[PDB]
Amino acid sequence: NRWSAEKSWAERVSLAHALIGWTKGTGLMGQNDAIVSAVEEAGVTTYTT
Amino acid sequence: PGQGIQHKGMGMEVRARSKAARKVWDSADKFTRETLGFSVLHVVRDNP
Repeated sequence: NRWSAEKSWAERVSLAHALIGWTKGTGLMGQNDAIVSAVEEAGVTTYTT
Repeated sequence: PGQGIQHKGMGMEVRARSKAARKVWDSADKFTRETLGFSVLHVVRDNP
C-alpha cells in the first residue's frame, strides 16, 4: 500500500510479493522433518530448498 | 514552440504566483478530472 500510495517510488522500486510455503531446512526444522510426510498426507505440498 | 522540450514542474512556479495562471490551470485541471478522470497538474508536478 505504501508503494501504491507514494508516487515517485514506481520507477526506482517494484514490489514482488512471494509467499514462501513449507520449505525443509535441516537446522531449524530438524524436528519438523519427520512430520513432513504427515502433513503431505492431507493432499498438500511441502517444498525442498 | 512544439513538443519535446517539456520538463517536470514546467511553469509550476508561475502557477503559485500569478492569478491568471491559476485560472488557466484549475479550469483546465477540473475539466480533465471530471470528464477523463485525471489531472494534468499532477502529471506536470510529479512525473508518473
